[PDB]
Amino acid sequence: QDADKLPHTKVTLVAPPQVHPHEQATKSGPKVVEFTMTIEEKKMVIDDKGTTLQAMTFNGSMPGPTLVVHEGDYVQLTLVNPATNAMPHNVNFHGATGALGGAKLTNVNPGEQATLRFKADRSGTFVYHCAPEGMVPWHVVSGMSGTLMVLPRDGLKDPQGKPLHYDRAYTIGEFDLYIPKGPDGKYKDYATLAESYGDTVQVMRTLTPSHIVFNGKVGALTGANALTAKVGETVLLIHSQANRDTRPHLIGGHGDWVWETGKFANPPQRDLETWFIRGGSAGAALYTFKQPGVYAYLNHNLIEAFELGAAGHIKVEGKWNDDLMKQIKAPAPIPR
Amino acid sequence: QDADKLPHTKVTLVAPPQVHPHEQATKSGPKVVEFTMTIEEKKMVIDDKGTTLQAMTFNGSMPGPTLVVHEGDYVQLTLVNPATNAMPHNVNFHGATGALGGAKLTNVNPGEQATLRFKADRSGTFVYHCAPEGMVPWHVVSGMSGTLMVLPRDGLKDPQGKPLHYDRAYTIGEFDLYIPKGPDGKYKDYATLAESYGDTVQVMRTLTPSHIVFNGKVGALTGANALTAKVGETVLLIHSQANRDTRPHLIGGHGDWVWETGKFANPPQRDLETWFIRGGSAGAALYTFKQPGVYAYLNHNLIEAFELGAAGHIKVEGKWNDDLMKQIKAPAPIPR
Amino acid sequence: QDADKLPHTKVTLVAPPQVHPHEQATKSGPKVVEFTMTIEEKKMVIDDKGTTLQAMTFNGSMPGPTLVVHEGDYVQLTLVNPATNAMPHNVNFHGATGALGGAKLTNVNPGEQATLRFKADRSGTFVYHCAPEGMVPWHVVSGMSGTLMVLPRDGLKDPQGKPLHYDRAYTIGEFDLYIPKGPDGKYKDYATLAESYGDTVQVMRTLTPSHIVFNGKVGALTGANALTAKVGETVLLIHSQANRDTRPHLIGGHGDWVWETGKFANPPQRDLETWFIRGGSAGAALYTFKQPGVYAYLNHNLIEAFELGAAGHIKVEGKWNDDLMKQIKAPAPIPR
Ligand SMILES: [Cu+2]
Ligand SMILES: [Cu+2]
Ligand SMILES: [Cu+2]
Ligand SMILES: [Cu+2]
Ligand SMILES: [Cu+2]
Ligand SMILES: [Cu+2]
Ligand SMILES: [Zn+2]
Ligand SMILES: [Zn+2]
Ligand SMILES: [Zn+2]
Ligand SMILES: [Zn+2]
Ligand SMILES: [Zn+2]
Ligand SMILES: [Zn+2]
Ligand SMILES: [Zn+2]
Ligand SMILES: [Zn+2]
Ligand SMILES: [Zn+2]
Repeated sequence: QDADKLPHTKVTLVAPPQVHPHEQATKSGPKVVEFTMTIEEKKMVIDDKGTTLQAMTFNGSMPGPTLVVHEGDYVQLTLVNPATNAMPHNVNFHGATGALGGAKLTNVNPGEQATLRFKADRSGTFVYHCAPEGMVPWHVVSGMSGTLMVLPRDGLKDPQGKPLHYDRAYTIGEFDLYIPKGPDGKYKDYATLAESYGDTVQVMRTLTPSHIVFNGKVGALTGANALTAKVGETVLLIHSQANRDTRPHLIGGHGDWVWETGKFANPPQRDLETWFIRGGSAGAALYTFKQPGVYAYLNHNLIEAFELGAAGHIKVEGKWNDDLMKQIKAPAPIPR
Repeated sequence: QDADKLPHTKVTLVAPPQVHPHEQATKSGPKVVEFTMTIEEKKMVIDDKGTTLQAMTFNGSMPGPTLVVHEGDYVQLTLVNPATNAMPHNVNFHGATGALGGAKLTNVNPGEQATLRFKADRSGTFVYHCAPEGMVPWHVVSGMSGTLMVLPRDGLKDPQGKPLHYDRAYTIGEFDLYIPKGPDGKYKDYATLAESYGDTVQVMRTLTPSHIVFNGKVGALTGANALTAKVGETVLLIHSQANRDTRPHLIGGHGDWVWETGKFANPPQRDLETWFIRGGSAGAALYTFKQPGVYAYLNHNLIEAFELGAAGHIKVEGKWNDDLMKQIKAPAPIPR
Repeated sequence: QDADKLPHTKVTLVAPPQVHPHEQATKSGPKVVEFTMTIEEKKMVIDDKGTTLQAMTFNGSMPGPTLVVHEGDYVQLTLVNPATNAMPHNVNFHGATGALGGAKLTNVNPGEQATLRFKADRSGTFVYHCAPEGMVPWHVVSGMSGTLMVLPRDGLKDPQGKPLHYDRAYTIGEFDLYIPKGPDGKYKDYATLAESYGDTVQVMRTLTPSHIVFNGKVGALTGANALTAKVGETVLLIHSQANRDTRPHLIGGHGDWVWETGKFANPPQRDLETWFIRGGSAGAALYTFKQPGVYAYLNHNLIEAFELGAAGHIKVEGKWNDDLMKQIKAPAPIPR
C-alpha cells in the first residue's frame, strides 16, 4: 500500500464503444496500473449534412477511451501533447484527490508530455476531462472527456450484497455541441481550431446546443456500428456527460440495476424506465436481454434524441418470447 | 402464469385527474386485464388568451387515462385509430419488454385497430406514449402520453416493509408545448394538424417551450376543477412527463414518501420539499393532509409554473391546527 | 410539546457564507427559537463589468442568512418590511406545514411587520423564499431566498446509524439572474426597482439566465472572500437553489456523504463526484479535506460555472500527501 513497492502492469486501451479487457472480481492485490494517452486536435464531420466540428480529443476519439482499475489500485497516466497540436491541455480525473483532480500537475504544451499517479480509493464510474486555465468549457464541449471505471475488488453487488456480473461492457459519451452559424443560416467551417473559438463561446452562452451526439456524430452507434448482444446476455452500459444533464433510456428494455450517480458503494435502484446522469458525471446500468430485435438507447428528451442526435441502436439476436409480449390482433380494419 | 389460461377482466377507464377504481393490496391471483383506447386528434384551447394547439390524444384527453394493474398481471390493450384522424399512431409502454415497448406491434393507420398483450412484471408508475417512425417527438409533445401504474400485489410499502395506503389517487400529466408564432408576434392557428408540423419542429429544436401545462391547459386544475381532499386523508399524486424534466412541489405540504424514479420495489425517500421527474418517466408521492386551505401543486422552476402554466390547486377541508403553524402577530405598523 | 409552554431562546443571525453558532447533537429538549429578519431592496453590482441588478433581499444579502434549529423545535420569525422599500413581501418556509408555507400569514407592506411560528417537525435543509401573489418568480430570482437547516436532535448519521460530525458549515445560495439588455447590446440599468419589472419578466420567459452567481455576484467566493479549511477538517456545504436545477462539484475532492434531496432522515450517498440540487430545494454535503491547495466549488454545467458565474474557491492549508497523488514526471519534451 506504498505504491512505490507494488507490482506495475501496463494496459492497452481500446476505442469506444468497447472497453479494454479486465477482470470484475479479482484475487490480485493492489497494483500500479499504467496507461498512456495522446491528444489529437482534429476536424470531424458530425452529421449527415456535412457539418464539421473543430474538435479536440483524447486518443483520437469522442469520448476518450474508458480506463478500468480496481478499488485500491493506483492509476498512472502518461499524457502526451504532440507538436502537431496548437493548444495546451491537461487532465482532471474526478476519481482522484487533490491538485484540481491532477490538472495542476499535467499542464502540457504542444511538444510536451507528463506522468501523474493517483490512488483510486473510491469505486464507481468517474468522468476525466481536460481543463486548461481560462478555456475549460471550450475544451470539454469540443470533445475532451471520457470515463475511469473503478470496480470494487469483489465485483459489483446488489442492495443485499448478492453478486452481479456483466458479460460485455459498452461505453457511451454524450456530447452537447455548440456549432456557430454565419449570417446565411449555414453552420460555419473553420480552417483552424483557434479560429472557431470566439464564435463558439457566443453559442455556448445561449445554453442551447446545435447538436447532441453519442460517440462523436449523429448516428455513430447505428447501422454497421450498432451495439450488439444476445438474449440471455447481461450488458453494462457506461454513460458519461461532462457538461450537461442527460436521461438515458433503453426502448423495449429497462435499467435492471442502476447507479445513476455512478458510485458502486451505494446500493443500485432496480426496474428503472429512465435514469439521470448529472452534467459532470458518469453512471452505469446493467440489463439482461430477454427479447431479440433492434432496441434504441437514447436521451429521453425526445427532441434531444431524434432532432439533435442523442440516440443509438442495440441489435439483439435470439428467440422471441410470447409470454413477455404478444400481438393478439395485428393492425386491421375497425369492426363496423 | 401461461396468460392464455388465466382469468380475464375488462376495466372501464376514467378521465384524468381521477384514476379508475382498483384494489391496492389484493388476494387475487394474476389476471389478463383488458383495456381499450381510441385516439382523437383535435384542436384545443390551451390558455386564457385564445391560443390553440393542434393536439393529438389518447381517449380525448391530455394526458391519456391512467391504467392500473398489479405486478404479475398481463395488460391487454386494444388501440383504435378512427378514420376521422389524419395520422398513423402506435403505443410504447415503458412498463413492457420488447418490440420498442409494443410500438412495433401496434402501428395503426386511420381506419385501423390492433390488440397487444404484455406481462406487467415490474412494479411502478411507467409512461406509455405514441412513437411513430420519423415523427416521435411531435406526437409526444402534441399530447400522446399517459401512465401505467403497476402496484405490488401486496400494496405499497415503506423502507422497512411497513404497509402504506392512499385514500384517493390523482394523475397529473405535464406537457411542454412548442406553439409557433408568426411575424406579427402572435401564436399561429392552423386549419389542420398536418399544416402545423414544420413550424412546430423549428420551435422544438430551440428547446424552449412556449407554454408548460398540467392536464391540457393553463389553470386546468384550478377553480371548479381544483383537486380536493380533507385533513386526515392520504393522497397519491402520480406525475408523468414524457419529454422533459420537471420538479414537483406541494406548497404548504411535503412529499411524505416519494418514489421520484417511480419504481416501487425501491425504498421511497421521506420528507421531500421538491422531487424530480426525469423526462421520459412517471413518479409518485404520498401525502397525508394535516391543515385545511388551498394548496398549490407545481413545477418548482417558478417561471415554468407561474409564467408558463405548470401549476394546479388542491382545496382541502378540515380544522386548522395551531400547534403546526400559528400567526403570533398579524401584519401591523413597525414599532417606532 | 404545547409550544406556549416551552422555553424560548433568541438567536443572532450572521451573514453568508458563515452560519450562526449552533449545537449538532443536543441534550436540550424542544425550544421556541426566535429569529428576526429585515427586508432590503437595493441595487447591487453583480459582475466585473459594472452590470447592476435591482435586487431584493432578506437581511441585506443574497442568499438570506441560514437559520438553524433542531427537529422538534418551533421556529418563530419576525419579518420586517421597512417603509424605505417599495414592494410588499412575505415568507414561505418549505420546512413548515400549512398556509402556503407561512406566506398567507406574513404579507407585509412597506412600513409593516408580522410574526409567524411553526413546528420544525422534519429534519433536513429546506429553502425559504418570498412569494407575493402575482409576482412570485420575480421576487425569488431578484434574490429573496435562503435556507432553514433542521438538524436531527442526535446530529447527522450515515446509512448504518454511525455518527457524522462537521467542524465548520458554509452556506452557498445559487442565483439564476435575468438582466435585460437594451437595443445597443448593453445590460440595462434602472433608477428604481419597479421600472425593471416588465423587461425582466420578458427575459425570464426565455428560460435563459444572463448570469448565474453564488452569493450575489460573479467571484463572490474568491480572492479575499474564498472559503477556507485545513487538511483533516470536515466541512458541511449547504447549497440552495430556489428556482432552477444545479449540479455541485468540488474540484480535486468529492461529496463524502451527500443528501442531494436534503432530507436527513434518508440515508446519504457516498463518494459522489457531482450531486444534483433540484430547483426549489436545498441539499447538503460533507467532505473531509485530505490535500492542501486551492479547490474550486462549482455548478458542473461548465458554461454555467465559468462563463455565467457559478463557481467559488476553497483555500485549504496543510501537508501534501504523495500517497493520494504524485507527479511522477513533470511536463517535459516528448522523447524523440
Ligand atoms: Cu484540452
Ligand atoms: Cu470536472
Ligand atoms: Cu401518435
Ligand atoms: Cu419512451
Ligand atoms: Cu419579496
Ligand atoms: Cu417554494
Ligand atoms: Zn514502482
Ligand atoms: Zn486492478
Ligand atoms: Zn451473463
Ligand atoms: Zn384468455
Ligand atoms: Zn390486478
Ligand atoms: Zn387514510
Ligand atoms: Zn412562550
Ligand atoms: Zn434546538
Ligand atoms: Zn473534524
